[PDB]
Amino acid sequence: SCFSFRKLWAFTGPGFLMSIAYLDPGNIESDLQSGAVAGFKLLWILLLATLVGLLLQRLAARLGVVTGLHLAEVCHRQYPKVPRVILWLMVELAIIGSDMQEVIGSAIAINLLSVGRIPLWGGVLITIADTFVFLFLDKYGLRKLEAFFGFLITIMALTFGYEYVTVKPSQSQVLKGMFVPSCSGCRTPQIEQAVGIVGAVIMPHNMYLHSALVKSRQVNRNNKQEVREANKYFFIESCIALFVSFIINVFVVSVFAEAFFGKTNEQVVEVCTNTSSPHAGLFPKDNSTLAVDIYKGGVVLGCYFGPAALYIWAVGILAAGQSSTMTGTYSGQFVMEGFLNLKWSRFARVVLTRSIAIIPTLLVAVFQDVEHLTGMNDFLNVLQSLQLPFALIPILTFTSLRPVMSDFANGLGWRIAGGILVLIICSINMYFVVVYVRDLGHVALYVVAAVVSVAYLGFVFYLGWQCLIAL
Amino acid sequence: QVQLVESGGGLVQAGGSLRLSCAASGFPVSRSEMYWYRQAPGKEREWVAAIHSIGWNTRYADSVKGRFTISRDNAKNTVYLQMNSLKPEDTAVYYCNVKDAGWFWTNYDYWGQGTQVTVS
Repeated sequence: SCFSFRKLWAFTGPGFLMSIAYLDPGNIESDLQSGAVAGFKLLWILLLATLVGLLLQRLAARLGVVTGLHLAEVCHRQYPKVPRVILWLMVELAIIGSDMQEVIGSAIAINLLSVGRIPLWGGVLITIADTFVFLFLDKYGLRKLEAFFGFLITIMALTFGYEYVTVKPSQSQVLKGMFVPSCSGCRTPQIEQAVGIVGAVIMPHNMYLHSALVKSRQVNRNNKQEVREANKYFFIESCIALFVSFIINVFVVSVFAEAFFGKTNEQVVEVCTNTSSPHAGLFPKDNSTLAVDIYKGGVVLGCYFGPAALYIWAVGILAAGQSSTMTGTYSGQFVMEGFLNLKWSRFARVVLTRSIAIIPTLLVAVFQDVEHLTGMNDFLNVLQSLQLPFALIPILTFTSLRPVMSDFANGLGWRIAGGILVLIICSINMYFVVVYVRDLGHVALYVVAAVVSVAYLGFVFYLGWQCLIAL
Repeated sequence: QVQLVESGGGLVQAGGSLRLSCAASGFPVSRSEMYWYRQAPGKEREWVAAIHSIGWNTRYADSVKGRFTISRDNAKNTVYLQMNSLKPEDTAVYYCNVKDAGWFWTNYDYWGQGTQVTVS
């Protein structure tokens, strides 16, 4: 049988969780930036990031189904103890990083929805109910959650689809932007945003989810007829799930690039006064450009297209916040299960991630204002960017060795493509790390920064060397 | 369909200041890169500066940095140069050019009508 909807339906379910794992509030903010910084021109990189991410997903599905152990478990059996644990903490930092920008995303959504009545720190404390929810599920132990993901995608698409219809962007521009890569006259900050988007799309821990989710399904490893079909249908399920997420992502970028591109602060202030929305003093009266964030972007969108659009945007962010949390605990539970072989319930994982995440976030909210609160999102975005490759070297390093993947190793073209990719990502990171070091130019603060940079480069180079032997 | 008209030509003494404008219509100039040129008498056309606007970045040529400033008003669909401390070597025919990639592998160049600027 070439293809059958019956086999698809019987082998679905990993795509549902994978889809929502690709729309964390970090990604929405990442797609938000291109809407007012680069417009439609920087849209093709989104497709390239998704396409590479999908190609990485198929490797996660291959590794997950070829051997019963997921990628975290097989990581425990390959690297030495010191590289294992240091990698273990490195990937963990992504989950705390992922949960950190989520609570900023959720808190901002509360503040916009509450017309400023509920304060910022109120939003930060309002996500503790998410932890309370996770405890309640653990007591009940439903353990299915597939309807939650399906509904969560449904509200996401409906909310952002309403945004796309209301904005009504020109289909010519988005088609010309997506299918024709063009990006000229850019400096280091522009490519810095470019690497930010590709890092934000390919989240490092999504490989662990797919490996574990594929492992859940039962399949005869020894017999070669079951694994090939299971691999094919899981790959096609990833393609559908990734296509839906990318369609939603292109919805947001096209929405924010149509009307919020090249608009000075005077014009948006003028329309805000005409609409008489109370949130009008945020934009200063000057000739300078417009800067967009979750708080500001929702405000101007509400000014331009009524409070209805703002509230729908706030709801959409909240759905993203819930999605990032659910994939956050799922990622954290599986990695700790595999790497150091520790069994912890989901309630333990969310409590650890949330309690660590809200400690700085509530403090900066009390001390600094909301503009700096979204300013911290820059720090998380770049930190996630330097640690983006840690999802690349491990996946092919492990899905390249003959003993571990049996005779289902990747073809020659896949190996050379990965080798080019890791070299490209290594060169980009070493290019950026020296620039970030030069930014400070201190005497001893540069020393500790240099020591950290030396350690991270040594880890990255060792993984790269391991990949080269593997390939 | 592409149209560009330059306004702000004339005679100015060395060390003066003046503001030049390219006004264009028929396309969304806000979304497209904007380049600027000057053709000195007896010399070839040369890259002066351009507002690519992918991040509202402004790039200047070597003999231009620190002396000329650029701005744009997409509301008026127009671009402005403010030139200060004009030196006698600045004498040239000034032209406004739009580089529409065409979403293909070849670009198309459209020039304005050309304004003459004189420096003593």
